[PDB]
Amino acid sequence: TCPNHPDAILVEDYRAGDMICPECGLVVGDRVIDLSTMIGKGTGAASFDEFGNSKYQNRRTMSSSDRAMMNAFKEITTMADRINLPRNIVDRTNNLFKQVYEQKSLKGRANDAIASACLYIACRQEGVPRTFKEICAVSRISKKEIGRCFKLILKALETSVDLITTGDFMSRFCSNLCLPKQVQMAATHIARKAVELDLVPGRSPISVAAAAIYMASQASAEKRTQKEIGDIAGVADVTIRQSYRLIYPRAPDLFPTDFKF
Amino acid sequence: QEDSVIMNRSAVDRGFFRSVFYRSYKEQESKKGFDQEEVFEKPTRETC
Amino acid sequence: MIIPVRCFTCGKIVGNKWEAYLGLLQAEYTEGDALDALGLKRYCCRRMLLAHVDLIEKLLNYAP
Ligand SMILES: [Zn+2]
Ligand SMILES: [Zn+2]
Repeated sequence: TCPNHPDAILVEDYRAGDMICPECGLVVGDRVIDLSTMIGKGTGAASFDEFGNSKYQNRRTMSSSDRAMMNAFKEITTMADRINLPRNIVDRTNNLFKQVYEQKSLKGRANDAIASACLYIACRQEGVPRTFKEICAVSRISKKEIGRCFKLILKALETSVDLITTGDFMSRFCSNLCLPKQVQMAATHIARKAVELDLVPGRSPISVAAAAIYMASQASAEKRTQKEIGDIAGVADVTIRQSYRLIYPRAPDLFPTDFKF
Repeated sequence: QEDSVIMNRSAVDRGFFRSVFYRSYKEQESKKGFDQEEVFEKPTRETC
Repeated sequence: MIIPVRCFTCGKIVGNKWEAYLGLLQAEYTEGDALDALGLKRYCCRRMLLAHVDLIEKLLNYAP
């Protein structure tokens, strides 16, 4: 906006305090620059009525939709703190919840269902997915409702999510089972080889992941029982035996180069 | 005079009371919000 | 953190005289005789060798 120089950008000098031209040094503009309330408790007793009650208190109207969003965010925070999620996933969950709530398509379902569905979406989109059963453990909602709500969120908000692979769950399962790094690497190699070689058509990745856990567990000094595997994975012991008896042939090929048998 | 010190320039040249002052500046990528992300990249004058 | 190369006051080289001084403490000599075995006549260099801390040996314990 420099005179005598049409179409000239002005360098803003936050130290010298001016707006300055890189052809002639003129200055345009002499200097540079740079909803509610709460009513608390009364201090003096002069505000109290004959029955007390202080006569002056916060009405806290703040619309209905803002109240719904605030309760939903409280539910998201107290849900994600239980499995100890980092706050980036919480903020992404809040972003998805606000987009869904302003999309105005899922009024017919409990806000808590949309909340846990957005938690699942945000856990998926960071490359650290949780299982549906892990979300169901820290939520008051059945697996059917969260599945249907997840199906409606992906249909409505028009986004694509990456398909889960077995290797994402391996670190959480081994670490929560307190297994060392060699067990981690061996189990991940077993899971990825079993996926790629095609022993398991249409099997869920959670079952073969826990099967790889059982592989790496029943080959070293430390050993884990079927019940512990089902406790940490959520898959039933029958499903572990199904995956065991179907993965057991061609065992040395699935193992890595060295494991110290 | 009046609580002041004369110092040896040659001594200071030889390491007398020489010291360093580490300052650390901390910045995080706060991608909270709808589309208010701030990715770490070299800012060219074309965009930004 | 480490022994200075030169004495601050005079300018005599005292960088090379740390290790041998420690050797003279490992050879059960008193500190005064250990200083006198190095030629540190003026008390500035005796201040240098006598009142120095080898904090670099502490810093070397940490992984690089
Ligand atoms: Zn101009
Ligand atoms: Zn000296």
